[PDB]
Amino acid sequence: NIKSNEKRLRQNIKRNLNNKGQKTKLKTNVKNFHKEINLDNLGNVYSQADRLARKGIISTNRARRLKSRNVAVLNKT
Amino acid sequence: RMGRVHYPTYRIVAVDSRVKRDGKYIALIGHLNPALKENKCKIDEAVALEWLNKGAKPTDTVRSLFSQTGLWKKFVESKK
Amino acid sequence: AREKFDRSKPHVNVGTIGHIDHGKTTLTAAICTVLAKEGKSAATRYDQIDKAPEEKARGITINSAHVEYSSDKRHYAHVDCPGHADYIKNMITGAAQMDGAILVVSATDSVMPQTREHILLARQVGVPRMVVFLNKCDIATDEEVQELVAEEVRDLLTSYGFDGKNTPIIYGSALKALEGDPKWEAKIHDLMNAVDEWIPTPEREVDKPFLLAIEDTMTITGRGTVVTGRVERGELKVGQEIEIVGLRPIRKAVVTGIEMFKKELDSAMAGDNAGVLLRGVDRKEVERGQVLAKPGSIKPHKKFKAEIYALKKEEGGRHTGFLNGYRPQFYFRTTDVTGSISLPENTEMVLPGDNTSITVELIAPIACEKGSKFSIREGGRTVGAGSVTEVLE
Amino acid sequence: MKYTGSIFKRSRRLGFSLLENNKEFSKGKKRKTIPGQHGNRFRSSTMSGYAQQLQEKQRMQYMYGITDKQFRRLFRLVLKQRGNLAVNLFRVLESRLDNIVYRMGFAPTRRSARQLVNHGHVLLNDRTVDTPSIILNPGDKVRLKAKTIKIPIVKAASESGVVSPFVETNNKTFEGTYVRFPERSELPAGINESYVVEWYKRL
Amino acid sequence: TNGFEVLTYIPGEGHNLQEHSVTLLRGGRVKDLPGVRYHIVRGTLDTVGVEKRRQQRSAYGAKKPKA
RNA sequence: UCUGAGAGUUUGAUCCUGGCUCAGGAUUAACGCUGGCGGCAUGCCUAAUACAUGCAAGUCGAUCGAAAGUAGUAAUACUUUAGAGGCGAACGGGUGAGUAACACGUAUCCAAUCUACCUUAUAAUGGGGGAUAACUAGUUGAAAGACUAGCUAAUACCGCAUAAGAACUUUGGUUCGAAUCAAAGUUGAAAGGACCUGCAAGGGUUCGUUAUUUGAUGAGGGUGCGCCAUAUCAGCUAGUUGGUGGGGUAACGGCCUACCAAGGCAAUGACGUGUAGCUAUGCUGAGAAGUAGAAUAGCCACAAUGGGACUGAGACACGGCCCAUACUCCUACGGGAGGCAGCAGUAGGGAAUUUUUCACAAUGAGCGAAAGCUUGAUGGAGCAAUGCCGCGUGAACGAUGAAGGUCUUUAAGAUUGUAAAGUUCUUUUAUUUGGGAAGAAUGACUUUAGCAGGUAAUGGCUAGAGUUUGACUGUACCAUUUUGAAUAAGUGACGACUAACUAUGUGCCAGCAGUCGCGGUAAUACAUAGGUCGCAAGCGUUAUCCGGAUUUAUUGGGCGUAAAGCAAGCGCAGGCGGAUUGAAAAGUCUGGUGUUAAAGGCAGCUGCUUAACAGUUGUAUGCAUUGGAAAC
RNA sequence: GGUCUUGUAGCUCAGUCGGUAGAGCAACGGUCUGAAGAACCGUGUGUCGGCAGUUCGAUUCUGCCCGAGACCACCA
Repeated sequence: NIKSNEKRLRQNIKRNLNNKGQKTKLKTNVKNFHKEINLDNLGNVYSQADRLARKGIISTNRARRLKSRNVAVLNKT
Repeated sequence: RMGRVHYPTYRIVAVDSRVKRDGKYIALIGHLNPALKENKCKIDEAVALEWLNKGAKPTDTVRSLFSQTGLWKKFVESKK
Repeated sequence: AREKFDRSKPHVNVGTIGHIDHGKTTLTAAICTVLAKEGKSAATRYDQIDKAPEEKARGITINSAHVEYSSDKRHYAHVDCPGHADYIKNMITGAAQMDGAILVVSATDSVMPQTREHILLARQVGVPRMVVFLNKCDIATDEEVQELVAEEVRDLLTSYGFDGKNTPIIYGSALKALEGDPKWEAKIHDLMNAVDEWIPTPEREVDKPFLLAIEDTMTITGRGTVVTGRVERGELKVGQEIEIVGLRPIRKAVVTGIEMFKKELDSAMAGDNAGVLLRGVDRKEVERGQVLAKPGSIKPHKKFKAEIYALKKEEGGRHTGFLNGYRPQFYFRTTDVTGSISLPENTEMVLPGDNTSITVELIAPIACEKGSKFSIREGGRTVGAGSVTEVLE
Repeated sequence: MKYTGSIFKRSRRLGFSLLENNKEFSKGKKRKTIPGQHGNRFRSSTMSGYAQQLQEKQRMQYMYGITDKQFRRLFRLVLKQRGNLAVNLFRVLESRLDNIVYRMGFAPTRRSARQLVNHGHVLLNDRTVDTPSIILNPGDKVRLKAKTIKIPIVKAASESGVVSPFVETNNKTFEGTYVRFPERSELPAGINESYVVEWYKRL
Repeated sequence: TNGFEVLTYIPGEGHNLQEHSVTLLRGGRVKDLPGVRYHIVRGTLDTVGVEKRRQQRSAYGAKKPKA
C-alpha cells in the first residue's frame, strides 16, 4: 500500500457518509412527493436535485429524466 | 527519440498527455532531428493553428520552436 | 543496502581447539558474554553458537558454525570445530584457516585421543604458537591434578615441534565464567592478552591478487549463491573478475557482494571469514571446498612428486606399512581429495618416519604448485605431511 | 576467411593468372593444371553445369577476394537497380576500392592494396576508410597520405604501373580521378555472367 | 524427461552409458531398423566421445585436438 | 514494369501414372567444436508457478492551521510537514490462461449519449454558521491498530440573498423523431491567494473559483463486411422473439421488473467439442497465395482466484478499499500481514531468455506562479557469436620444389610448395602520448531592448547577457602519438545424387547414411593418415515454414485400361441459360471526393569511414459517397 | 554435508560355519544349412576395486578410500 492510499481512505469515509445522507434526503423527498402531488414539494425537490447535480454526485441527465417524469405526473394531474 | 541508439529523432506531431509517446497520435506536423544540428526542422502550420485554437496542445518545448519561427508574435492577434 | 559493515582493525582468527565435553561451546558463549560486558558492539549469542539441528540439541560440537566478536584491541572470528570422528574434515577445515587456536582442554576431561590428534594435526598443517587454556576447573579441585595436566600439555606441545615452554597457561571454569561469576573474568582477560602475544596474522599485502579456500555454500533467496570461505592471499572489492578452480573446469565469474557473517564488507582480507555472492552460478558447479583465483594464471593437476615428511609411528604415523595401492586422503588447503601413495622403488613397504620422496597420482585435477604444504591422512590418523616438490600434470 | 592465403595454388586450379600474364614458369616443376599429387589427369571427366558454375564463382571470387556473405549482399545491391545487370555487375566488381587503386597502378598485387587501404593510409575525398571494397562514383579523387609516398614497395609499384584510359592518374603526384567506366575488352574475358547468375538461383 | 519411452541408436565406437545416465536425443532417418530414427548425441555434459576424433568433431561432442 | 532450373528414386530393360528423397531460405532458434573487435538487432516460447530486499507515485507553504527547529534579547524572517486539502494516482508497465464475438479492421449513424482541466465568449468571486484534524488526555494490546473525552484552519463542508446564461414543463411560432422563436411558473453560484497602487475610501494585475457557450478531445452504443476446423455434430431456445407501464443506466435497449401474447434462430451449418489474444506486420513466395501472428506500434482482456462497493469526470481500479476462498508468514493464543503477468532478481522447468548497473543529462509525463521534486518510463552501461553487417589475424620480394610428410611406393623423382627459410616495408586492431566532442542548437533565471490592453504601477509577446543542466566521456573522434609482424583460423565433405583420391587398417564385425545402399578378407560410401575441395569467427546438426511440391492443379489435373462415372431413372432449391426493343445501373468499367495510424516493403535521397542500420520524399491496397458508359 | 548401500568371468547376476569361486550370454573349435541363421557337443574364464591387519586362514570380518546407488538439511 501507499501512505497516499490511507490519506484517501481516511478522507473518503466522511464523503461517503455525506453522499449516502444526500441520497437518503433525495429519496425521502421523492417519497414525500409521491405521497401527495403538488408544486410546493416539487420546487424543493428540484432545488436539492440541482444542488446535488451541481457536483458530480448525481449526473445531470438522470435528474433531468426523473424531473421530466415528475412534471409529467404534474401535467396529467 | 527514435531511429538508432545514440541517434535521436523527434517527429513533430500534435499530441495530448492522455496518450503515451510513440503510441497513437492525432496528426503529423513534422519531424525534429536533434542528432544533427544547423536547424533541421520542418513544419506545416496549416492545421496546427486550428489545434492551438482548440487546445490539447503538443509538448511545451515546441512553443519555443515557434518563437524562432515567429508564430507566437502572429498568434496573439489570432488569440485576441 | 544490506547493512554495510566495515572495520580497520587487524583480524586474528581464533578457535577453540580440543575435544568436546571440554566446555568449548560454553567457552565460546562465555567469551562473547564477557566481551559484551567489556566491549561495545559485542551482542550476546548462545542460541547462535550453532545453526543446524543436533548442533544445539547435544550441547557439544558436531558441525561448523561461525561467530564474530571484537575487543577493545583486536577483532576475532571463530569457527566451531567438531568433536568425535566422521567430521574431522571440518576441524582441519578450521585448522587450515585459523592462525590462533586456543587449546581449551579440561582438567577433569584431560587430553583425550581426539584432543591429542587435534594438537598433532595442528602441528602437521601448521598452527603457529597455539595457546592453551585449562577449562572446567569447577569440578575436582585437587592439589596436583590441576598441575600434572599443566605440565603434560607443555610436554606434548614440545613433543611435536611447537613451543610448549613459550606459552602462558591460564586455567578457568567454563560454566562459572559463562554464568557470570566475577572472579573468572580475569582469566578470560588473561586469555585475550595471551592471544594478543606471539599470535601472528596472515601478512597484510594487497599486491597478491586472489586466492580463497571455500568452506561452505549457502544459496540466498533472491540474490543467488553467496559462497563463503577464507582468503589465503589477496584483497577483494565488489565488481572484480575471478575464476573458480578445483575438480571442475575453470570458469570465470564476477563478485557482487562481500560479507563478514552476513554483514557486507568494504574490503576483504587474507584470513578473513569472507562470503561472496556470485552471479550465474548454482551449487551444482561451485563445490563446497573449492578454490578460486585471479583469471589468467592457475593450473589444476592430477599427478605430482614431492618430498614427504613421513611422521614417525611413535610421533603419530600410520599403524602399519603400505604398498603402491595404498589410497590415503590428501588435504590441500581447502579439500580432502583422496589419492594414492604410488611408492617409487625404494622399498616394498615404506614405514612411518624416515621422510621420503614419493610421487602420487590423484583421480581429480586439483590446483597444485611447488612448495605448497599439504597433509596426508587416513581415517582419523595422519600418515604423512609435506610440501610439493615437483608438479607434473 | 578474409583472404586466400596461398594464391598460386588457386590460380593453378582456376587456370587463370590474376597477374598480367605470368605467375609461374619454372618453379622446380611447372604445371598448367590443378596442384597436388592427385593432378595426374583430372580435367577431362568433370564437364557439368554445377562444376562450371562453382569453378567460375571461385575464379571471380578469388579474383577480388570478397567473402560469400559480402559477395551475396553485393550482388543484391547490384539487383537494386535495373540497368543491364551483366555489365552493371562487372562494373561493380571493378568498382571496389582495392581494384580502383590497382587499376591506377599504386599496388603490385590486390593483397598489397588491401593491406595498404586497411591501415588507413589511403585518404578518400578528405575522409579515409577501413573497408577495402568502397563503391565509387565517376570523378573521385584519391591521395595516399604523402608520408607513405616514401615507401620502397609503393615506389617499386608505382613507377610505371597500370595505365588505363577510364581512370586518369599521375605518378608525378600519385593522384587522379575516375574518368569513366572501363570497357569489357579492357577487363579479363575469362569471367562470364550466365554461369554465376544461374548459380544465383537464390535471386 | 516425460513418460514416453523410446528406442534409439548410439553412434561411434563403444559407448559411455551406464543404464542410469541422461543424455540428449536427436532425430534423423536410418533405414537399418524399422521405427528406429532417433540417435544419442555424444559429448553433451555426460557421455563424451574422445577417440582420436580429429575429423568431424562437431558431432559426438569431441574437443578440438591440442597442438 | 514486375516476374520462372532441376536432379535422383519402381523394372531384366522402356515408357506413363503416382509416391519418396535431395538441393533455397528462415527463426524467439537450441546445441557440438571453438572464437578477435566493432555498429546494430535481440535476449523466459515452459510454471497467468511461487517468490529476500529496493526502487516503480509523488508534488504543492503563493490551498490551510498548528507545531518543531535555526537566527534574532525580543519582534520577526527562515527550513520542514504529522495532518487537512488540490491534482496525477484510470495513463505510464508487464502478460496473453481465460475470452470464435462486433473481438479484429473498415464504412457509417449516435434524431438515443457523456466528456474536469486545454479553446471561444460572457455574468458573478456577497453573507454566515458549523464541526473534524493536528494537538492534550485516557482506555486498549507484544504489535498492528481500535475506542472515548477537551481544544483548531480553510480555496474542505453546510446552509442564507442574488441569477446574463442555464433547469423543467405550458401557450403561441417555425422546420421535415426533430429546430429555431416569443411568453407564462419553478429552481439552483462561490473563495479566496499572491503582488501592486491607494492616508483612507478603493482601484489594478495575475492565479484560483461559480455559472454559461463554443469547440476539440476521449469515452459509450448499433450497424454490414472478412477473418479457425468440426454433420463420425441436428435441432436449439425461453427476459429467450416480441407487445403493454414503470424502475433504471450518461444514454437506446427485457438492461430489469408488473402484465399479455409465442415466437425467434436454425440445413446458406444453429448447437457441440478442440484451438486461438486481434491487426499492421515477421517469414516463404515471382504469383494467385501460404506460414507465424518474436520483438515492435495500434485495439481488447486481465490483475493469487471470485465477488461487492466508494471516490475520481470517467474504475469495479498493474503498485485503491472490503469480504470469501487458497497459499505463505508473524504470533506471547488474543489477533493479524501480504500479493513482482511494475524494474530487477531468486527457486524450480527446460535445450535455452540479461545485471538487485548508472542518470533523470536529453526527451516525456505527473505536481506545483517559483526555486524545485518523482520517473527500474526513458537515455545510457555491462553480459551473450543469439542474429545481420564492417574489419584484422600482414603485405611486397623471394627455386629444382628447404627440411619433413605423402606418393611413385626404395636408388630418378613428384607432392605439400613462394607455401617454407631469408630480405625489406606497414601498424585497422594490439601498446603508449596529448587534446577532445555534439547531444544542453529546449528550457526557466534576473537584469537590458522593443512590443498588445490601460495606466497609478505591476504583470504578459518577442530579441540580446549569462548563470546553465553530460551518467554517458579523457566517449565518438582528432594528431609525422612510442613500441611492435608482432596481439589474433577453425572447420564440413571427397561413390553418386551436387566441386572435392591415394595409402594403411577392418573384413556384412567394426561403422556410415537425407536418397540408392556401401562393408562378409585389396571398401574411392567404414576406421585412421596424407592430399583435396566448401564455408569461415564462425563450421556444421536437429525442430517450424514455404519454393521444389502441378504433392487437392483459382491461374495450373482429371475421372475408357495406372486412382475414381454413384446400378439406373424422376425430380425441388441452386448454378448455368434463345433472339430483338426500352428503362436504370444492382453488379461491371471509370472520374472526383475521404479513409486506408505511424510503421513494413518498393523507387529516390541524406547521415554516420563506407557499411549494417536509421531518417527523408513519393509509392499502393479495400470500401464510403458523388458523377459518367450501358457491352455483358 | 552427513545417513546408509554396492564392487563376482569379458557382460548381467548367487556366494561354502573366514576352510570352495557357480549359472546364462558375446565368446575358441567341431556336427549341420547352396550360404547365413537356428539346433547339438566340448572349451575357456576369476589371482573376486585397491592397500594393512585380525589372521593355520579373508571377495568373505574389520580400518582406509575411490566409481556408483538411493535418505534429508529444518528455521522463519
